[PDB]
Amino acid sequence: GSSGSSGMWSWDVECDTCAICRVQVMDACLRCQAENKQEDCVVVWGECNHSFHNCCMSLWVKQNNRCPLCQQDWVVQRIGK
Ligand SMILES: [Zn+2]
Ligand SMILES: [Zn+2]
Ligand SMILES: [Zn+2]
Repeated sequence: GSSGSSGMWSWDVECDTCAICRVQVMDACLRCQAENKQEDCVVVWGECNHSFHNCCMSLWVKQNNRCPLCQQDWVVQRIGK
């Protein structure tokens, strides 16, 4: 007897993700998850209503001081989990 059928499609329910590293802004980035610095990898919200990785952003502004989502004047609104 042959085998059944498999293959589960995916959706785009995952949004508002740190484009800098392309990692769940809620969780630690690939740079913090490997170094185990999650506790430090916090979420930084901007005036443009865009959450990012306090660690990434800091490194992003080094090259582009503009939100990689709306390329708008990045303004650290609030920081925290
Ligand atoms: Zn990131
Ligand atoms: Zn990080
Ligand atoms: Zn933005």
